[PDB]
Amino acid sequence: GLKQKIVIKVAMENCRSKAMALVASTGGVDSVALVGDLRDKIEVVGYGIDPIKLISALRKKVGDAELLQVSQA
Amino acid sequence: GPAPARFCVYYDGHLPATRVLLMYVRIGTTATITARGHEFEVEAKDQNCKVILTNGKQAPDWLAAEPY
Repeated sequence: GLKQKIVIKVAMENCRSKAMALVASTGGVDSVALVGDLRDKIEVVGYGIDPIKLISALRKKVGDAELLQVSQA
Repeated sequence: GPAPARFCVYYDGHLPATRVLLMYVRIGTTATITARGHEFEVEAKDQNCKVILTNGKQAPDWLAAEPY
């Protein structure tokens, strides 16, 4: 339906690559970019993405992750 | 045998030990990459993951992609 943008800050100090591939492999994702000065944030764009499941998988497999933004932009 | 790649993965650089990871783009979609302070709108066309600007022009030599 509506195009999403989701930004997640992830603690990933290999860890960046892992985090990015997990996000790419999530349902509904069209793109995944590293953003921020420290390249410690992930911007996800797509449709019908479930942010709750996405945050728990990141926390499960990679490290602490928190939602910075969710916008149906 | 493996499924066809679903994404093209873009890098600034061609060498695994030094390249910088930029973005994953779903094959069949277009996305805007930000790199070296500029924007590049790419089309991830297929599993060969040629770097393709949506305006038909030549992309910079340093922009590389491979299938995931």
